[PDB]
Amino acid sequence: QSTANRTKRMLNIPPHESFLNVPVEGDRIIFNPPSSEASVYHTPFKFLPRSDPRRRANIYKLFDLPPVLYNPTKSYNVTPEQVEEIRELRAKDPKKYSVTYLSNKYNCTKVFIMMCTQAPREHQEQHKLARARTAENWGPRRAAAKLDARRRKEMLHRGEI
Amino acid sequence: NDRFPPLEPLPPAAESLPSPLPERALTSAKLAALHARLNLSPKIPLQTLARTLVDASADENPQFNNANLAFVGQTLINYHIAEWLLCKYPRLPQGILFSAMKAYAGPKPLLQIARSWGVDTAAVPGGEVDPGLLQFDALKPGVAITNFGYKRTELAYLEKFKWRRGMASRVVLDDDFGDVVRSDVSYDRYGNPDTRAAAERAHAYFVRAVVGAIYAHCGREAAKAFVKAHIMSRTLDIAKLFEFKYPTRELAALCAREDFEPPVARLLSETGRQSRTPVFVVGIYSGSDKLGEGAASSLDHARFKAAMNALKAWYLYSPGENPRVPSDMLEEGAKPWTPAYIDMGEVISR
Amino acid sequence: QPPISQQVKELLPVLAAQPGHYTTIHIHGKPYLVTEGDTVKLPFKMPGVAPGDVLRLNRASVIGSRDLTLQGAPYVDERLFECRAIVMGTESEPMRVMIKKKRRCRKKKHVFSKHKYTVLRINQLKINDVSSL
Amino acid sequence: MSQTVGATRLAYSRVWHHISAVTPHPTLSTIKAPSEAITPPSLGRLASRIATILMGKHKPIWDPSTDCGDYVVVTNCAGLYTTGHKKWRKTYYRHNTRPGSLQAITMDALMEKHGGAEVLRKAVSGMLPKNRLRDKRLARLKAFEGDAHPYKENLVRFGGKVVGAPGWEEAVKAIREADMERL
Amino acid sequence: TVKALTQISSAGRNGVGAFVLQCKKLDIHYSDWAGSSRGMNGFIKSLLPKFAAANPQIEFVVSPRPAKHPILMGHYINGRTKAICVRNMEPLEILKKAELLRDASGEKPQKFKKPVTSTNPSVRGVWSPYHGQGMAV
Amino acid sequence: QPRPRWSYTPERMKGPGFSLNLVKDPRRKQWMVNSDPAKLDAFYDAFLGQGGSRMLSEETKWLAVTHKSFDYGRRGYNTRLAFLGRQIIALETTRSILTSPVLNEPIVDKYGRTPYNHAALANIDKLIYTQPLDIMDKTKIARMGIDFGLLTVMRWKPRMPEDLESSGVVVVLNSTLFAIIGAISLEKGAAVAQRIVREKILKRLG
Repeated sequence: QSTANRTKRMLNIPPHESFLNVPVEGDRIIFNPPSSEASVYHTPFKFLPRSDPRRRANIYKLFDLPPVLYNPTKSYNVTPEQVEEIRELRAKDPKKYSVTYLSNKYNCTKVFIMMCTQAPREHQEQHKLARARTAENWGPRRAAAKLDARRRKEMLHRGEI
Repeated sequence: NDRFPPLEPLPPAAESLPSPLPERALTSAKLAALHARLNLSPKIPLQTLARTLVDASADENPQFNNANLAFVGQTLINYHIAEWLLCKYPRLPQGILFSAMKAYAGPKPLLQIARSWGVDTAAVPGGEVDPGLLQFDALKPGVAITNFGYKRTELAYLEKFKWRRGMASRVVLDDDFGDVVRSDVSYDRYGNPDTRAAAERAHAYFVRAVVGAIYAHCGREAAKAFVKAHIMSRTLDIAKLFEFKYPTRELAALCAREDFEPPVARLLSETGRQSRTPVFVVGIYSGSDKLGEGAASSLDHARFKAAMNALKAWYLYSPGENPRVPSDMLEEGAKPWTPAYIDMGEVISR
Repeated sequence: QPPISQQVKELLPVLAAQPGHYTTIHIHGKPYLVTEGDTVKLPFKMPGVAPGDVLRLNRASVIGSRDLTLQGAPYVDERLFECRAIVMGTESEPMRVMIKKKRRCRKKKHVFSKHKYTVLRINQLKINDVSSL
Repeated sequence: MSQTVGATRLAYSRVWHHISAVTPHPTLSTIKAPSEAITPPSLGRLASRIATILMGKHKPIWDPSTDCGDYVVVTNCAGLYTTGHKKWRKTYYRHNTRPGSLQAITMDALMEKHGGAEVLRKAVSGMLPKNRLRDKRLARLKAFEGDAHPYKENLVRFGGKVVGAPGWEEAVKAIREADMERL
Repeated sequence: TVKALTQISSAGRNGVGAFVLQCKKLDIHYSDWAGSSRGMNGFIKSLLPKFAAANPQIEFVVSPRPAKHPILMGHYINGRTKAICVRNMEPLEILKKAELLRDASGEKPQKFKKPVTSTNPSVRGVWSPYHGQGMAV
Repeated sequence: QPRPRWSYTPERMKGPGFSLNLVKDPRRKQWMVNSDPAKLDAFYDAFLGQGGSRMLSEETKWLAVTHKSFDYGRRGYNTRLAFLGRQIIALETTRSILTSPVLNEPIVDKYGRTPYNHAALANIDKLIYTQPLDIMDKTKIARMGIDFGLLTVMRWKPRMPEDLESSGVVVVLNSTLFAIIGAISLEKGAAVAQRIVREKILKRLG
């Protein structure tokens, strides 16, 4: 527009209808749950101590569940004796007795196999090299996208995403 | 010469002295203005406020300098900020507690506080400079304030071979912020990363010495009021000091410790799946209670963000915005003390 | 004085118990939605105030939290809240020149405007305990 | 300024809305009684509702300079509802600056070449601001002739229930009730 | 596991808890010869003494500057300066100009855009389409 | 009737039931801790005088005494209470020197200057000759706990039971003694905490 005053009126957005039903003859307290994401300082009642008196029924009361995305199940299929078999095999031939082979053999997760034993230092260096050789095959466009994916992850755990 | 007589009379031995004499503080317009800019009590004379501006690097004598005044003030600042965080956020992890303290009473904020007061520094210390200027020599790092930490016998290996250092021991060995202990002249040069640390250190000792001066002249309550007015008045978002590693495991360990039902991630809302910028809104429930929620552009990220927000809500629990502090009982005529909430400790997980 | 309603005396503690609070103060009738610690730049030079003066604001149309909102018909009762501000100083804008001109007339008349603005700092915004009233 | 300090990620995100051109609409229809006479939204009345979504004017953070619009997936555009004799008497024109090259076509003949989706795109296109955001906003309109479309997974959901589904309002209310159990 | 970030520090809010006048020094230059300083010399004898007695937090430095107009140069905590030439001004015009430097901050002049300036987050949060009652087209 | 958190370990935080890491000497896997409330109260009364057992809560008595090395921290530890307890003892030790009615020979200035010579600054000049770290020594504070029987009731897992010094018994003893003071402050206040640091720590350290 020609002036800032006119520009302010053309871009005007009215207030929320909750604030429009103003009271008369006295003050009033209304329940106005906003359509927004709450801060982490609104501690859920489950995280309040048993002593904290602020625990109280919902404000709505003072006036099924959604779909499952991740519900894992822990399993313990390996015994103290099988753990030793995983150690001798991994050190005997780390190429044949990979973690995937030992995972499927003892019905475990690939991580647990790595918590019980680690391949010799020689077998580990060639793993880091194999991943470094495939990285030099990336062009400037793919190497930049890979680095962005590694930064977004770090930023996420810093609260920046 | 005859046409340019000296503006401020000074004996010939003035330049020889490391710092201006005490009586000179009674003729400086910078001091008198600084004394009134801070609304200090008239019980604090100008000769004392002048002594708070002389760093040990400018005057090596135990007197005439900041050494002792700054040590007393550091103990008051650190104490009042420590008890205040444990009563406002009693569940903060120890690492986050060290950063919160360093964020309020560390060299970085105190530098900003000293500059908020309009305190300019002298180029090079000497008995000819204005007593109202902060005097220090950034070329001499051989000055260190006394603290309550000890030197680790493995400090040499801590820095070279990357040996491990735990958190539980930083409370006894390291300093008040978790840092290890003990970590002619030509001015034709430029700054250095060491001169900046020496300058930032000098400003910090000044702010501390001012608190120690108020304590020596006014008393304990006056010192607490000063700390509560210029330091605790600052704003800090502690939620931004959190950096999680495997937050999904820490939340599972939390629910297991408190005997809550295992956490289950549930998709509360979603839109744009099979697009370039989707939005997955995931919420983690322990039974029927919603603990945390996070919205990201990936299913895994949204699940991690939801667990992080669930852990922040646990750690950032606050009984109140202006809670009572155990220091309030020293002030006679105070109501009986009610026991505060003491947390067990941060969750340790795989 | 007019007694507070029982509906307000029952929920005000629930309003003051939540973490954050905002208020809509009215200076000379114009609203300003502020919070504790906010800086207000008024579009006028308040006469008779110097940097360091403390003001007590007593005309609030809305005092609310995330979920609850206290509304006064003309305004909220002064006994329910305490809002205080401090005069931080006076700011100015850069001189702007308005050239008044018509077509086919050479006279270009200039208008020089440089207005001053008083700046406040909201240093207190609390809700009082009404269990006594 | 407090009301704008925070996370604006979800306010600027692109939501995928859905509407069927055949489902009766008590709000956009002119007939409101009896219940069996409520019609779907007419061509232009539907287009005026869509242009608002594409502009983002339904958002409290709307600004015309920012492209804060959403997607709109329209299905069953073959049964586009029209009144009177528009289908056979309305004409769309076209010229390419060459005298004699005026192209004309009726609505029914245009729906035979490009389907009812093109009839709805032209109606929404003329209702959008004539600026450099008109082609982007119009591209986010996803019009299809039948019930099948490649965005059945993008439509906004609340508890697994797509908006407009039978029981999507109960899934929403159930989530808000569980959201008040906190300070 | 929670790792602490040590790059964030607290910010000061001048006015909350304690107030600090931004003007820390006032340079008052005059001339015993220039005719444009006839009023400045009267301000230094008649009004500056009482004005300085009322502002003990400001440092006043009166120094001659012959061959030059009279100026009022204020120094501010932010590190900037503001000099006002008061040539051919009467003493009470100098005082009104000196109160301008006291009440002012070193910040550069800015056009009026928004009354309120806040750094704390929204009490009601920011709007989101995934946290309401939904919207049916 | 709930259970005290210090007595048990959460059931769902346990593992398969066997150790997954190798050990060089199985003799170092054996270490007994206290589990008798009577033996714990006997230490508090002996350390805080008669009436000290009731000073702290039941759950706080075991928390201020448990170290982070006990049961992988599944049950709470005293790392936060120790952080506050050091700030308190650091302050009371400083106040002990300032108000100490002792005056020594002043320092002579190489340049012949004369100090301000204010009385308020004389109390602070006492720090020139006596530093708090000279009184709050690890070995001294660590020795107090051993005398009052703190080594018999403290809960922790030594790196090597055959050598407690190399395992960190000193650092662990200091952390536990600070926590007992940091807990009294939060539960009883600075008045009670201050009265105890002066009579039960400073008065015994000299």
